[PDB]
Amino acid sequence: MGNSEADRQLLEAAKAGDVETVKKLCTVQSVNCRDIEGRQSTPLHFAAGYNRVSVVEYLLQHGADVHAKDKGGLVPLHNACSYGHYEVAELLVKHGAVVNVADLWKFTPLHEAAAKGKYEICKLLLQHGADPTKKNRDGNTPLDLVKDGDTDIQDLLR
Amino acid sequence: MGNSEADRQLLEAAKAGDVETVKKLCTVQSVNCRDIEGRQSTPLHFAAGYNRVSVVEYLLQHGADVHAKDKGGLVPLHNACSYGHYEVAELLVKHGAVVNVADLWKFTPLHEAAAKGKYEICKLLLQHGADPTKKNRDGNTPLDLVKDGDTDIQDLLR
Amino acid sequence: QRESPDGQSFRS
Amino acid sequence: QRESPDGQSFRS
Repeated sequence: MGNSEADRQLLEAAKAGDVETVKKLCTVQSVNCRDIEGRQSTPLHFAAGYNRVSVVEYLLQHGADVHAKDKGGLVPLHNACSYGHYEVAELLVKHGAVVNVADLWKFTPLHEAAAKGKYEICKLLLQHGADPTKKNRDGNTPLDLVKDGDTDIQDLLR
Repeated sequence: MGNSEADRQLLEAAKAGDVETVKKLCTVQSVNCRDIEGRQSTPLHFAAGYNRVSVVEYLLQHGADVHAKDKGGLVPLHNACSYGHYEVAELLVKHGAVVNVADLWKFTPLHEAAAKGKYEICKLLLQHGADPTKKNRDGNTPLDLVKDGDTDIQDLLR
Repeated sequence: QRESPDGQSFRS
Repeated sequence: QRESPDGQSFRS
């Protein structure tokens, strides 16, 4: 019905950035477990979204999957980019995260960063080959999602 | 929402043993995609359950996750054992599958093999260190799940 | 509710 | 619809 207590605790520890607890629960079997009671985030999704750098580094070095998709098709790079976590985004890319990956609605990490107003994240993605012309299912590019005030992000993607 | 056309085709090809199509569609990004329309099986779940050895081998060589769990907490080893697929089980074990893993109801691969009367599978899992005393959430061990007719499996476990 | 894994025992 | 990823912008 729910996650095992061990997996629930691992997921919570990833979210909380409690690296000592992560180290005590993380194994090859549990490292990519999924939060069945939420949107099926893995430990890496939680660590990436809540800017838990030490946890992200540990997870990446112990079998965490940069390609794992949650219930909505997001990979942990989407979480990092949506919430502006530059160092985390850098660690994921260094461990082979695919920049042009898309979720169930065909949003890429660049769509997330652009919509959320994260210039340096947008620039980081571009240098690693992020395609600013990719349309999501609506037909919108990352440029299309940029808020009007962000003329610098507009200029970059443009 | 459904899977992409590409992911649907990969999952179908895996189930079918269509290795040529798997070859065309299998990428680092898609190899562990999940069947969100069904029980969230990965390509490796499907290939393992339907005894598609050539596809199992290909997927394992291309980063398929032996620890990935479906909607009910099953790993591909569960699928192989439940359906009596000895070679697939051995391939999964050779590629790092953990024999003592349990699903959301704490059923292990050995519970499956025992219940399904798969004698050779039980022996293999034991030969590889499976724990015959593990109880599932009903309080049942694999031995408890052996049908009374199956006196040889009983004998094997105790 | 617990259901069967994807798969089948016999190829035929 | 499409919901936001797990996470938040600021640790505080």
